[PDB]
Amino acid sequence: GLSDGEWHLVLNVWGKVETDLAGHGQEVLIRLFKSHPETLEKFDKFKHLKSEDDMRRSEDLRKHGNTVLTALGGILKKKGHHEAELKPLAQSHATKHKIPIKYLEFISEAIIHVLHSKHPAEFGADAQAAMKKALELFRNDIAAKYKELGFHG
Ligand code: HEM
Repeated sequence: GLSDGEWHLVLNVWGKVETDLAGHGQEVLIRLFKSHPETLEKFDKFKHLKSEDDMRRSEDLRKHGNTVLTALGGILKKKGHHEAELKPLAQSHATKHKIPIKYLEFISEAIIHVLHSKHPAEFGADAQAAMKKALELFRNDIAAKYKELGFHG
């Protein structure tokens, strides 16, 4: 399974493709948003904006991009337990920016494709796989947390 090697690989590749903090975060955020405008909606953060250029290269956007980029770092690293202070994020989302269904799947997917494309020319099939699979893992964890000791019912 996934294992050490796999994990490392994914992690590194990610890290490499990512490298560009600001850009990285912003791009991801924008896509997600335009991808799943549901995102736009949830965002009370920014919404005066809602167009091509606006998302393309927006102040706030970029700002969030970094935070986004940065955070994931941990989750994947632990290369055993992205549970750094991942709980924190989880709680956060639970309360405000909930893990709205497919939302995360989308995020994950988009991020995946984005990266590979950006700083290839890995795509290394095996690599692509983990990457996506990795996001999957993350997602599963967060939700379990949420439902079972976050709110749930
Ligand atoms: C891997 C995915 C995500 C990571 C690691 C993440 C992380 C962060 C972080 C570290 C914060 C700073 C405050 C807090 O914590 O909450 C933030 C805030 C926030 N995120 Fe996320 N985020 C992700 C996904 C999402 C998604 C998918 C959305 C909505 C679909 C979302 C909506 C928010 C909102 C609304 C805030 C606060 C808005 C504001 O700041 O103003 N986030 N997120």
